[PDB]
Amino acid sequence: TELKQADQIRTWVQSVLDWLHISRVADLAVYIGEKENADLFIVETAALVHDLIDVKLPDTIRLSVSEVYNQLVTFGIGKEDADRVIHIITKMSFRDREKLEGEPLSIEGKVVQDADRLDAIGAVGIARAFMFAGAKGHGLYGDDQSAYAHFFHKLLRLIDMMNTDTARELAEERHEFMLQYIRQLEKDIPGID
Amino acid sequence: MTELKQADQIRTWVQSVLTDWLHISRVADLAVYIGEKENADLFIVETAALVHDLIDVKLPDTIRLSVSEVYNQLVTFGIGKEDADRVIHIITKMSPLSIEGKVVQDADRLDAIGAVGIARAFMFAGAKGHGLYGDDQSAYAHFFHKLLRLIDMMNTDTARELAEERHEFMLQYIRQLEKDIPGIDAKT
Ligand code: NI
Ligand code: NI
Repeated sequence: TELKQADQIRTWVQSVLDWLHISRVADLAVYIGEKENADLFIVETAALVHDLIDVKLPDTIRLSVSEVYNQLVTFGIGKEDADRVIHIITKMSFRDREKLEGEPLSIEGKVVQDADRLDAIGAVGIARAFMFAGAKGHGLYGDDQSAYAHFFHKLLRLIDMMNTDTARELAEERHEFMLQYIRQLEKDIPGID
Repeated sequence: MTELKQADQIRTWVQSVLTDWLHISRVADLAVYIGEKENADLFIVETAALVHDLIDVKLPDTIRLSVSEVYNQLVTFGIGKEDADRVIHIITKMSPLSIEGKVVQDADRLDAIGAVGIARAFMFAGAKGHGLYGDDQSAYAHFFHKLLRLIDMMNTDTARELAEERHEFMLQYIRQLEKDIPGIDAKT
């Protein structure tokens, strides 16, 4: 029954969307949730739908909290599960959540937040940061909105904001690679700093 | 030196026209470096390096210049007609090739590989609505179709030696992505 529901939710979210990012985060959250003894169905479902309500979305695609909730109930998902998924997605998406350092999140929420931050670092994070700059018309370097300045202002600090022990061990290799990339960039572009 | 003043004059004009500049500035410095090693005419190398994008179809119509427009400005700035002709001949061929043009092309290709080349490919993908991976238009495909071939297309020995270390770092980056995104190669 749970393999059917997860498939229904995966289809529904794919048709709406970006998908590649969310699919990747869903898979990484289930891996961490396994090592962290989290409820795995909760972890996967919330990872698949947490972006659906995000404010950084146009009004044409952005669903409300009630709309997502009712869709889960219509898919057949139980009351305890629905509520817990809603708790995760609301606690991740209020303004300046970062002030509370993922402390109000349950173990399931923590795991979903960690996968999200892991997707923003290493080789994949480097890629996403530069795509974003290209999409928003920002520069490579030499500027406070540039992708280069985003490394020092945000991306290199993320390793110290992980919630779970497994996420912290997974971050070490990714963070190390960013430094090697920055190093290579600094000799590819003499005077970048 | 008259060469120094003339080059400064060109730099200020190009930077003024493009309001990207940062890319063209790197490529000019790298071209001068390669040219010095290869015994090419450095003034021609630097000047061709600075103006060749101005006529490239990439640039928007609100900024892009014709060949004669580039020619007229060079002559107005005091560059001789013999030098102006050589530069024009280089930048039209690029858009076979002389020693000076081979050096400039090599510098262009080098800015497309290594760390800076990884950055530039992903920026372009975001700009045109392309994905990270998944189809023939994505940044990942662009590595395998184009950017990893560039080291076989270097004209000079100097550039080739410089390409070695950049190409290898790029291969380490692909390796890192394959590790962090299991199944990246077959993903739709
Ligand atoms: Ni996200
Ligand atoms: Ni160029």
